[PDB]
Amino acid sequence: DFLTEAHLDLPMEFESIGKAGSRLGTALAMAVDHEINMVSLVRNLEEFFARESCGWCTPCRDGLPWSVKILRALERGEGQPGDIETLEQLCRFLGPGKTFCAHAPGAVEPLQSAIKYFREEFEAGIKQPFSNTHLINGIQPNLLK
Amino acid sequence: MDYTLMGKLNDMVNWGRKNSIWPYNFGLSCCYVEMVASPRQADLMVVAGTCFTKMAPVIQRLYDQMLEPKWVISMGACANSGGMYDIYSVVQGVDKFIPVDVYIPGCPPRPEAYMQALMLLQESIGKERRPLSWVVGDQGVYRANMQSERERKRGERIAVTNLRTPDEI
Ligand code: SF4
Ligand code: SF4
Repeated sequence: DFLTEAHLDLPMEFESIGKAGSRLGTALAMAVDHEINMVSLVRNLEEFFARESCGWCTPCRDGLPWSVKILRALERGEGQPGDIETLEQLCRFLGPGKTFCAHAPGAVEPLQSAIKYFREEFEAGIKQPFSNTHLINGIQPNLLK
Repeated sequence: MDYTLMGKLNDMVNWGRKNSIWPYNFGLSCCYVEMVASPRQADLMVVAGTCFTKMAPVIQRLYDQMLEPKWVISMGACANSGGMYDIYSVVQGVDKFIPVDVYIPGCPPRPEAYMQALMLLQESIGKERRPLSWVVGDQGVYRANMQSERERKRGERIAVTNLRTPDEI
């Protein structure tokens, strides 16, 4: 998970970084400057994680590419309402125990933390109204509320 | 044309039967109240409704009360085949027990469908051969094997291309 400037005083231990909503991992930290957009960084991360899926189990194999496509839409400014909620549901349902191995929880940890902290960039990605239906001529659509 | 078992007056008799038709409308079911004489005087029986087994004998009795010549129009899916009621208490079609001259699909048909039935029956009588008297001539009826209304209207029906879309009144 991404951590902020306030977490920089944490000792590099398993328990302290775990208590802050992240994990110590390899203890090889990566610093992100203000010139880096979080949506592009998380799009790059999820592109790696989705193409490094082993293809065995459904949530990683088929929901990491969905997060990749949502992040590409948000990076191009073509986001639509419900995208952030879809990302959060993907983060919740790819957690520990839902997938066969631990690749997908590690994949959704940065997406979780980036939405948690830098949410304004993700909401800045949303610029289009939601649509996945085109009009069929003789059929009046069911206008859901 | 083919028929299934001195000439001008035969056509005059056919014309007199054609433009003078007295119907006996049988109620039966919903087809009657959509489409709205003694059976001795009537010469056309219009059966419009379900042939329930309890009153198929009534239909057959009031058909046998009519006199020669007698024609039958069957209105609606029930009278045609049993329709949507293929069930224990329903006879599957009028033509199971009395002969039918014109069949009209619909559930119910429109009143104008009944009027078109009247036209179809009118040329059906208009080119049929019936005996002049009980002692002179051949005592057999000859119904004309007409071209089917779906074969005649095939080209104009197939030539239809576009219809109004269903989002309007
Ligand atoms: S979570 Fe692990 S087992 Fe499942 S498809 Fe991804 S890499 Fe394979
Ligand atoms: S064909 Fe339809 S409308 Fe006519 S009697 Fe039967 S159920 Fe009623």
